[PDB]
Amino acid sequence: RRRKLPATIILRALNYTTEQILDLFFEKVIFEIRDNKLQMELVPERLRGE
Amino acid sequence: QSQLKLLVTRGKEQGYLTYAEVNDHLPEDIVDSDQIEDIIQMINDMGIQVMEEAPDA
Amino acid sequence: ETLRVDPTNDRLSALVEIYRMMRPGEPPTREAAESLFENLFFSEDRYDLS
Repeated sequence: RRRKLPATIILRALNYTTEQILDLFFEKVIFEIRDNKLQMELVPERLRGE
Repeated sequence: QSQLKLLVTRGKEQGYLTYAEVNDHLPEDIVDSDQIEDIIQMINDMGIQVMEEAPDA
Repeated sequence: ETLRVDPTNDRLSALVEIYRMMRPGEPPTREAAESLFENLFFSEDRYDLS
C-alpha cells in the first residue's frame, strides 16, 4: 500500500524482457511480406464486433 | 503543468476530500511527514482563491 | 498502455525503482535493490500465505 507503479515493472523485476511481457498477455498476429504485398493470418472468430 | 493540471482538474472538489489520491501523483521520494500539511491546508477553508495560491507557492 | 507509461526498461532499473519506492533515501545499489525485492514476495522469513 504505497504509491502506484506500472504493473509491468514487477514483470521486469522478475527478469522479463518487453517482448516476453507482450507474449504473456496478448495473442500475437503474424504478417508476411511476400510477392511485394501484405498478407495476414486471418482468424474468423477474432472478427467479432468490428 | 503535470502537478497543477492534475490537482486542479481532479479536485472538483473530490467530494469527501479524497486525500489518498493525488499524493501518489507526486514526484520525488515519498512517505514523508513534511508534504502532508501542505495539502490539507489548500483544499478547503479559503476555497477557490486558495487553489490559486497553491501553484504560485 | 501500461508499458507505454513505464520508465523502466530492464531488470536493474526496475529493482532500483522499486527500491526507491519502498525505501526512499539511501542510493540504490545492486545487492540492496535485489535482496529487498526478494524479501517481499520470494522469502519465507519476509513473506508467507501460511
